[PDB]
Amino acid sequence: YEDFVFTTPYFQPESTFKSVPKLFSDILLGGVEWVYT
Amino acid sequence: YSFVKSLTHNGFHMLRVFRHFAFVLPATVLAGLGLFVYWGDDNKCYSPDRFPYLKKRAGDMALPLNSLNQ
Ligand SMILES: CCCCCCCCCCCCCCCCCC(=O)OC[C@H](COP(=O)([O-])OCC(O)COP(=O)([O-])OC[C@@H](COC(=O)CCCCCCCCCCCCCCCCC)OC(=O)CCCCCCCCCCCCCCCCC)OC(=O)CCCCCCCCCCCCCCCCC
Ligand SMILES: CCCCCCCCCCCCCCCCCC(=O)OC[C@H](COP(=O)([O-])OCC[N+](C)(C)C)OC(=O)CCCCCCCCCCCCCCCCC
Repeated sequence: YEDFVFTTPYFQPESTFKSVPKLFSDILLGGVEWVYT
Repeated sequence: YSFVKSLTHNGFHMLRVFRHFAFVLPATVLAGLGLFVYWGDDNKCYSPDRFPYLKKRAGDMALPLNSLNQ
């Protein structure tokens, strides 16, 4: 670019329209441990 | 004094409003005969099917609670 070289592989513009359906995933702060007394 | 004998109101007991407590102390004392026969968890069940038996065989080591299943 402006007196600078940034080596990157060939960009694929088709990756923009990649169908990625969102999946359910819930985090439970406060859950089960490995062992109990 | 017998609970059964006081039911007819003909021996020594006409009105006994707590006659249904008469055999609680004797039944409790007779149950004390198994005080030492059934002491602790191992004497009241088949211990190898309980979790504490596994901890003993592992050298008194803590195990996950589902160790009996895996
Ligand atoms: C084949 C072999 C050879 C055969 C021939 C030879 C054998 C011949 C006979 C030999 C000797 C046998 C001894 C008995 C005959 C003696 C005759 C006599 O005159 O004696 C008088 C004798 C004289 O009195 P005593 O000498 O001054 O003192 C007597 C005792 O020291 C203590 O006296 P006590 O009066 O103070 O004791 C009272 C106690 C006596 O103990 C018991 O009898 C236990 C009773 C528990 C059962 C109560 C049932 C309640 C009603 C249920 C109705 C449906 C039943 C369905 C059942 C289905 C079962 C799954 O009963 C109670 O505690 C009553 C209160 C119970 C608490 C409240 C429960 C009721 C309210 C809750 C209701 C819930 C449901 C509500 C809704 C219902 C739906 C509408 O008194 C006796 O009764 C003696 C019996 C003592 C036990 C003897 C056991 C000897 C060992 C034998 C093996 C066991 C056999 C008995 C098993 C019974 C089943 C559990
Ligand atoms: C399949 C189950 C049902 C069977 C049939 C129904 C039987 C009754 C249910 C079973 C009850 C058993 C548990 C409780 C035991 C009694 C507890 C009690 O308090 O009793 C003290 C009583 C004492 O009564 P009491 O009158 O002497 O003194 C009590 C006085 N007060 C009330 C003031 C305290 O004795 C009894 O046994 C009474 C119950 C008798 C039930 C008998 C039913 C049948 C009657 C005889 C057959 C008659 C056929 C026709 C005859 C023709 C001429 C010969």
